Amino acid sequence: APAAVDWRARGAVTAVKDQGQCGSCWAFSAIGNVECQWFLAGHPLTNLSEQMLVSCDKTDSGCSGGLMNNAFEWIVQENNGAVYTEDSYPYASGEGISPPCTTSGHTVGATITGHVELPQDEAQIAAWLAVNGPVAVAVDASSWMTYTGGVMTSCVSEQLDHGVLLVGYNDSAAVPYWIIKNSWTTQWGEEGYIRIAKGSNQCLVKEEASSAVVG
Ligand SMILES: *[C@@H](C(=O)O)[C@H](O)C(=O)N[C@@H](CCc1ccccc1)C(=O)NCCC(C)C
Repeated sequence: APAAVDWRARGAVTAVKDQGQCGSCWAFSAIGNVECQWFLAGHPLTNLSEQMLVSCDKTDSGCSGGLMNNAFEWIVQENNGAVYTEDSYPYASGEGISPPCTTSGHTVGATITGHVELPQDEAQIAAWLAVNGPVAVAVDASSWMTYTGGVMTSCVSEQLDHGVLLVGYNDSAAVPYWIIKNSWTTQWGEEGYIRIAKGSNQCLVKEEASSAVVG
């Protein structure tokens, strides 16, 4: 609802995780979005498995990268809409390799039916996020190793290289900003989060926005 929305303050977001040495940002962005969308559909907030995607999603490339839209379609088209709990399939790719996929011995924590791709417009993305919840986005995170806190008012915006999760915004602050959940532990940034200015396509935030649809 227009002025400021923060889904972390509405019990809709899990704790910050760690991707380690694996190039699995795509899986953390897709699962973080599913966890939020599952809660907002009237279910308890449950931690879900990124490892399920890194090891079993063959339409993406494990620790060499992927795309959240291919991950969402693999869940629906190849895994019968199932997303396992993180406890039944823990992260095992922190050293930079993805072990072979195991198709059993896991528990279904959530299900989805599809996904939507959102417009390349920050005002339109804020409007959808305000009502339907957190959105998976891709950014140029090349300048993010120097982020120590506060609102980043200028960001290098040349090439998308990192998938993250948009969890809110604040249009009433001195400079309007986006609130983003990252997967580089709570020791990075603002306890694992980053605020970037909103309205000028900082870090190319409006280019690849999408979300799973559950129901
Ligand atoms: C992100 C990471 O920091 O771990 C990881 O390198 C990654 O998945 N990068 C992809 C490119 C950036 C991006 C992410 C999500 C959506 C759009 C762009 C990546 O290399 N994609 C590979 C595509 C597959 C099909 C080979």
